[PDB]
Amino acid sequence: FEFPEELKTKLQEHINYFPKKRQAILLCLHEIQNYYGYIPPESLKPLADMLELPLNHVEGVVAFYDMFDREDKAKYRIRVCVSIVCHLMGTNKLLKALENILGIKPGEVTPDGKFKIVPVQCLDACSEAPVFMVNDDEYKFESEVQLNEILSRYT
Amino acid sequence: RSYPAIPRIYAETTLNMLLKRAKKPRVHSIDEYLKDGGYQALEKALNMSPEEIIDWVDKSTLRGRGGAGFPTGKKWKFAVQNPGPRYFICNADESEPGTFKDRIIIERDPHLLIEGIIISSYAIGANEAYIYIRGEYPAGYYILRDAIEEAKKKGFLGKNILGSGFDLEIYVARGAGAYICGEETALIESLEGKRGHPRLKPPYPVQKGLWGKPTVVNNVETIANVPFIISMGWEEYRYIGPSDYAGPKLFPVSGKVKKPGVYELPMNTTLREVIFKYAGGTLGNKKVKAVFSGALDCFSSEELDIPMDYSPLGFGGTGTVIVLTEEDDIVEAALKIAEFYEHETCGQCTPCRVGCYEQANLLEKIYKGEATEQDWEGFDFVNRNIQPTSICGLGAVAGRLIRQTLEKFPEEWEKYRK
Ligand SMILES: NC(=O)C1=CN([C@@H]2O[C@H](COP(=O)(O)OP(=O)(O)OC[C@H]3O[C@@H](n4cnc5c(N)ncnc54)[C@H](O)[C@@H]3O)[C@@H](O)[C@H]2O)C=CC1
Ligand SMILES: Cc1cc2nc3c(=O)[nH]c(=O)nc-3n(C[C@H](O)[C@H](O)[C@H](O)COP(=O)(O)O)c2cc1C
Ligand code: SF4
Ligand code: FES
Ligand code: NA
Ligand code: NA
Repeated sequence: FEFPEELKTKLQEHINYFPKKRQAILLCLHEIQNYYGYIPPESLKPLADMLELPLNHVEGVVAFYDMFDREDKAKYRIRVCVSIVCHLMGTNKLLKALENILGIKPGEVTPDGKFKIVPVQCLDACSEAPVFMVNDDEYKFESEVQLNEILSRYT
Repeated sequence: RSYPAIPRIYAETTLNMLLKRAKKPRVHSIDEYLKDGGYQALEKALNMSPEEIIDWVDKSTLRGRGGAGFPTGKKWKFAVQNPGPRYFICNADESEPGTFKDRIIIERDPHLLIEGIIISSYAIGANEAYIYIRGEYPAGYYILRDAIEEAKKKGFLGKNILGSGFDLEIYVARGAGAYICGEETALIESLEGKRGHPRLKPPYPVQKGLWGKPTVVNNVETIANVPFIISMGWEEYRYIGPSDYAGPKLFPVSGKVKKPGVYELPMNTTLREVIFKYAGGTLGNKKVKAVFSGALDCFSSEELDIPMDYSPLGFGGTGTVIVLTEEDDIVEAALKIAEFYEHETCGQCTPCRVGCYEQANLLEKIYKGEATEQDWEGFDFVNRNIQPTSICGLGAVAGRLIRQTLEKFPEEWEKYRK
């Protein structure tokens, strides 16, 4: 297994950024997940070598950090907050609207591999509850009609 | 350039300091910052000794805005009594429920934070500084990276800053989903490329931190105060609010209020005034049942007349105000808090590891009416026994808010027992 050059270049950049290569591990894993739509297990051995860390170190880090997913490829992660304020202000209405539009529940991926719903802890936009992200984009849920428009922008 | 979408959190100020620009929901770049006299505090600071800067920050009564309220000047003094090199860390992990005060500084007025970081780094003799921003703040990350390049371009960063002989680089690290990585020692472990496992303290980071060197960790909001202390002087800064708990404070307000958002207010403001005078009162004018101070404390309707300061009888914490009204189920709310701690314990300490899990698992059975008598007595016992042997504040407080609901809303809990 080899990183495509366009990805390897970004990884090298991150590794050159901090005074010590090993400080780059989380930025590298973000970059890998961004590229593949998950962390492929096979990617971890070449990454460990670039970081000059043991593989077991890198695997332990991927296991520890909840943003990294080794199981499911998804082009778009719909992160839905299930914490106190969003629960009070209508997380259930948001999940219902997501099932009505995409046909999936938390933990599941659409059959085309386009959308995965990820239940997450407080995203700290609580004044704008209930909150969700689509990859890096963050929104207040208003209604199913508004949600349908937002999701229409991800192709 | 174009940044990812950020909800437009309402921001309002009576002091026009931390939110002078950040009250407008958009990025303020270096030219707008410079137009408002930005980076003139940095120039003033570089003509003062580090020792003098520490003295002003001390005399200002500035206390840690991250939630513990530790005196900032006193933290700095502990650091500089230890030989260098020293490191300065901006904690931008902000992951407490209801706590969105730091993100509006980062996303809207990043140069206020950067100017703060440069002055603090100079004060403690740190030539290398880090911002650790949580993974779920990607927009904040790109905004800070661009802001730091603006600062470099204008000669506020790099070697020999404004002919002072002071060198500084600011590195931006990203989290990847762990609440615990906001704990200063777990944050340092993550900066070193490891799992976010808190360290036994003492030593405190100021004695042994990043690569074992003296390290100051400060919250975004704390650092954002430093330019004002230098610009105004500590004497003028201390005219803001009560002389014992001085300066502006950011109060993130959410749940059942008409105007949820961030309020810049003096710390002699009462909890009642935050909800009713500033946040516009309750949705549907319903009675306040409780206020969650993030996931830390629960205040009843009998505790609304407390100052929003770091006093013993004060609100304290992050200043986070989650408002529950008369129709919100306290046991349902308690379950959401248990679920949070269950998800976030790092597992190093046995009673934290099993207690956070069991507290959540048993309270769910209680909520769903599937709890045996044993599960009830179990829940009470584990709630009281998460803290023992804990090496960080998570285990120390994972039962705190829920115990407070048991003591302040016993009639609601008893309904669930029968
Ligand atoms: N803003 C947010 O999103 C979050 C905030 N928190 C807050 O974290 C707080 C608990 O934080 P801790 O760091 O465990 O509190 P702490 O009271 O143990 O420490 C506070 C600060 O003072 C320093 N310090 C304390 N005693 C010292 C001593 N003897 N010598 C030198 N330095 C000393 C510590 O190193 C730290 O920087 C809670 O009050 C909670 O509000 C927790 C989670 C998230
Ligand atoms: C589990 C846990 C998580 C924490 N998360 C944060 C955080 O996201 N941001 C923060 O500034 N402080 C956080 N803290 C507090 C820090 O350990 C530390 O007290 C603070 O960052 C120091 O800055 P201050 O003195 O300016 O408040 C956390 C503490 C604990 C126990
Ligand atoms: S108290 Fe809990 S979160 Fe803190 S170090 Fe121990 S196990 Fe980890
Ligand atoms: S509770 Fe959902 S963003 Fe904070
Ligand atoms: Na601009
Ligand atoms: Na002086």
